[PDB]
Amino acid sequence: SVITPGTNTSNQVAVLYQGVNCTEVPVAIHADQLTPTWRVYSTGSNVFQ
Amino acid sequence: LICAQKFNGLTVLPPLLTDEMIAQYTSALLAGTITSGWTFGAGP
Ligand SMILES: *[C@@H]1O[C@H](CO)[C@@H](O)[C@H](O)[C@H]1NC(C)=O
Ligand SMILES: *[C@@H]1O[C@H](CO)[C@@H](O)[C@H](O)[C@H]1NC(C)=O
Repeated sequence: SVITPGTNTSNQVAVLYQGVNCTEVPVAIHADQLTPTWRVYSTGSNVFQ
Repeated sequence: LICAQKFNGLTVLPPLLTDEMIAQYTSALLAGTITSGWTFGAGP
């Protein structure tokens, strides 16, 4: 699920992989491992379990 | 079990209001009723 303030405000968004202890597999997404692409956020701005 | 639903896409979304905050709301209601009568439910 994608957390967004609604285009209008800003195109900056944050995503939430529901129901996964993401401290292991999604925080360690390799090249194009995460579903929505943009592998630049492998660490991202912040990963908050 | 709850995990058994997590094999085939039957994800369970946790409630937004955790039981702790529900208890906090209930304690607030109880304190308001005890120390304020019914006035707090109709203004200050
Ligand atoms: C939405 O976009 C319009 C046009 O760009 C702008 O005038 C308005 O302030 C924006 N509102 C918000 C909440 O971003
Ligand atoms: C989530 O992953 C971390 C790192 O492997 C681990 O320490 C923790 O126990 C895990 N929690 C659950 C609920 O699986």
